[PDB]
Amino acid sequence: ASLIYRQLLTNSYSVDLYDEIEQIGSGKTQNVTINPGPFAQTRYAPVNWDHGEINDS
Amino acid sequence: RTRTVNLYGLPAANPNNGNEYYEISGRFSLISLVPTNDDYQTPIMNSV
Repeated sequence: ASLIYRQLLTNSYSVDLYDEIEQIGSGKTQNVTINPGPFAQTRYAPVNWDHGEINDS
Repeated sequence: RTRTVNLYGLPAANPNNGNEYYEISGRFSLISLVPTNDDYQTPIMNSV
């Protein structure tokens, strides 16, 4: 059971290796592509307000 | 000073009657169809 202390001290180099893991995995580019769901969006339209038809003569 | 007298209506000669505007008040009920979500369709980490 004392072997755990020896293993930790011996394998401590994996700490620096893990530091490299994380601090270059952050450097590497990742992009979680959140979707649009199966249900699709849509806006009304380009709508502009104006005065209606005028009865000229 | 003319024939046509005592007729019911409103001619176009001077409808403003010297008033800047004719005003009307009322209530306005609209039942439009919004595009608004229901707080679903939004990513799982939608939070502080």
